[PDB]
Amino acid sequence: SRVCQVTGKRPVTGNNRSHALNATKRRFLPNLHSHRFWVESEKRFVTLRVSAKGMRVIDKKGIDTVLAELRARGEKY
Amino acid sequence: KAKELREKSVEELNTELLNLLREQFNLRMQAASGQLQQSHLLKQVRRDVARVKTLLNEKAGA
Amino acid sequence: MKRTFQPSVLKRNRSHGFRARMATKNGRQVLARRRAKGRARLTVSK
Amino acid sequence: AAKIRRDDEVIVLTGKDKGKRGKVKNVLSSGKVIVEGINLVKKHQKPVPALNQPGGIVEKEAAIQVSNVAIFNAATGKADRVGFRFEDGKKVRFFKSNSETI
Amino acid sequence: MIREERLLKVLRAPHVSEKASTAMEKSNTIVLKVAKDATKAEIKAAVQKLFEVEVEVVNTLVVKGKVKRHGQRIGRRSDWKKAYVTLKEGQNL
RNA sequence: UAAGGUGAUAUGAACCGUUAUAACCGGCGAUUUCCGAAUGGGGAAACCCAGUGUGUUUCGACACACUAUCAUUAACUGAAUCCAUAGGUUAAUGAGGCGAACCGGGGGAACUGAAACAUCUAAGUACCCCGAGGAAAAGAAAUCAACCGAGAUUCCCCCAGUAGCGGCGAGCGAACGGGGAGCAGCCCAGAGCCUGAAUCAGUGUGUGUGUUAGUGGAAGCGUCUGGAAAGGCGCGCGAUACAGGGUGACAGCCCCGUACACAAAAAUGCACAUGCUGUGAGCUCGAUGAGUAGGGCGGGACACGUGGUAUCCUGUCUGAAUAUGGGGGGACCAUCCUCCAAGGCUAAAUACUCCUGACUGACCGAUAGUGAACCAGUACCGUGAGGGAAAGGCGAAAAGAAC
RNA sequence: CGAAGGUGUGCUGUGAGGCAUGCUGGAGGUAUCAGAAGUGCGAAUGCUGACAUAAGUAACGAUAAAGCGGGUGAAAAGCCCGCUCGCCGGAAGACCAAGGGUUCCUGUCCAACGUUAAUCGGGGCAGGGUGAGUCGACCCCUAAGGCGAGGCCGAAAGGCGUAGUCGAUGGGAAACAGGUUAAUAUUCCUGUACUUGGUGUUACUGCGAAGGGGGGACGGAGAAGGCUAUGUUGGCCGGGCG
Repeated sequence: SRVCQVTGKRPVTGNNRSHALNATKRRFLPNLHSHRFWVESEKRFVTLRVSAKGMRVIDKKGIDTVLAELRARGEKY
Repeated sequence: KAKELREKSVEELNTELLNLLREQFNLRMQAASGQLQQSHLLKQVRRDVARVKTLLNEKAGA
Repeated sequence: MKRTFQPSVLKRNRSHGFRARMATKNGRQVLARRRAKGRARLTVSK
Repeated sequence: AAKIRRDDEVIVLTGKDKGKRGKVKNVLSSGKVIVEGINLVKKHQKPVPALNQPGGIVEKEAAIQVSNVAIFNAATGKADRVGFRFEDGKKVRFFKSNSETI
Repeated sequence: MIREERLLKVLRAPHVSEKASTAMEKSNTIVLKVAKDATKAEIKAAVQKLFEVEVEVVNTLVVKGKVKRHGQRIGRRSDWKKAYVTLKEGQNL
């Protein structure tokens, strides 16, 4: 499913509102990308399905902390 | 009858069990033949078999 | 004339049988409905 | 804890047999009791080929309610009410009037 | 089959039909009511242990029960298994 | 507990018992075929077909046990690929399914109203889906108030159909404050002195109380009518008991009960007292939650439909201070007041009743009341989902009509 | 010593009504003044049950067809037995699969069911009847398709799919004649056969798969030729001389 493994962002339902204020249901999808992160603690490439915001979170925190959170949450990566 | 049967061992209770099974078979043959008359002996032997099996399961170790 | 019901026990058991109902979630709901209503016969089986 | 046992002498309180003294024969579980020569009914017994073939009008006893009979005293000579008590270590029945063990 | 406890349970009753009588008179066969799950080897061992007679072969068939009426109620009698045990020469019961 | 019983239709046969293993009742046990989450593999449910390990054997074959998937921990094992990793086997623990309502969350209509209709309503309703508990959720102020103060959440009554929102139409609709039910506060982001001085939680013991069987439990006769008395008449008695139900008509004193006084070998709940393991009080120092608050864009929830619109959530793009700081006080600014987000936990008052027991009804009384007073979710209808009836009353007693 | 309810009669008020009493019924009813309503039916092509009319009317379901004798029986057009007659005969005959489930055979009964009667019946009741190494299923193999550990995908539900596992309508071993019951038979009996595995003994020997190669293994149409099932005729045998 379209879920960011770092942040948990899912598709979220909302409205397309016309100029006549016609409300038709729609989905906002996240900006998911499958990325191979070079983990140094294991000398490996770990593939994760991550949003761009999650990638910024990885850049800030460090991949080690993010993976620690993921494995504390479960999330077989 | 259970008070008397508790004296017996695992062997000599299996022998009793098998003897009641033989008697049950013989009563079944007479009954089915239509020449039993004493129809209540079938209830008696069946319950005796149940008693012997209960005492076997008690003395098994549980 | 050729009428609608043309019986076949294999087709009956694959269509409305117990295992056909247990295969899907909706069939399990059908069985739950019938078991709550109190049906003597829960499926076409037997 | 039943006030009338199998072979008590009883006296009929109500019904066509009122005042008649008899000896009870059976105590049915439906609260009815058979007493010797009390509630006589003439049954029209049909004959049958195999067993008890002689038919006829047979006068036998029907069951009356246990509440319709009272234990007969025979010391006072009257109908009486029954109560319970413990003597030595058993539940005995005692005549309400003249407080004596049956 | 080997267990005498099983042997004492497989056989149930003898059949008392005209076909059974003719089979006994001609083919040296005894007809028995037996259990639903009794196998041919079980019937053979049971007859040849309990009745103490040598057995040539056993044929079996399952009899379907009848849908009988009692008042407004529909009952269905229980199915039963019928065994044709052909003895070799000797018969006692 | 017991002098009677072996459930009913439902008679009969054969029996069992009668001072205590007949029966019946309650506690604790054993047995518990097959299908069914079904779990050794398969399958058109209740069937078909196996493997491994022990133990028997007349050498025919038998009996018992284990053998599913996934998740977590460990141990061995281990590629491309050197170390490694994925992976493989094994072992322990756990889960799977069902269930009426209440509960939280993820999705989410239309009919309809607006006398048409699109913003709006209906309505975050119906319905689908995920998840937990006996309750759930929320909960200890980056909250309100107003220069006076209050002090966590939850629920009821007002405030008030008010202020507001609104093709300012239809309609929607607060809060501040006040009165009540209940009332409880804590912990981590970390060190020292004091270390297990609070404190719950799992798991033993003693005493009182409760549930699962049960004991005793008062007192009425005569006469008339009548098929039959419990009715009438007369005269008596009990009542901490005149609730109710049976008995041949309407019974306080015939029966079963009721008031009331008692009872447990065994299991178990509730309180105290009272254990084992393990969780760790108090003072002092500190620290005190960043891709976060905030912002652009697009939506949504707030009574509030973007309007002059504060506050709250976030799909996308960005992005601080960090106690000399930051959030809020309904555009926005200044002063003042107030609180301290970006970590968690927490009983009561609250909600519902598949089921269990007691009691009640100006509730129905067989076309009513549940669809079903009765062998009803049945007969019958349909491929199926599904739909779905009719049908009570002899009599006090079968004495149910010998001949 | 007779309640409610039913059915008559008499009286009574302006009316909805009220009162009394005969018969039936066989056990409840209830003043007065207040209180509450599932409180009043002639219609809604109203709902449910009963009962009429049409009316003893139409119809009695292929126009293949019936007649007579005897028997049983309370009763015979219909059942049984017999003789004649007529119909089908690439079917209206025999046998399977599917579907059904006891309708099968015997004894008994005729209320209802049978478009009439019914002694009869696929009707009611009772008892009996379905016998396999070789037939079929199961089983071993797979087709279309289904399901599907990991896996990919998807708000949840869930979708797809790999290894694999199911899935016949197809491939895979083997039995034929005769006799026999009221009802089964390639199953029972008689006779004569065939198949596939286990284990022993014996003689010889290189055996081994989740692998390799062959076979299984395949279309439409057409023509013959050789045969057989089968039929006809002749011979032979048995009976006949109408």
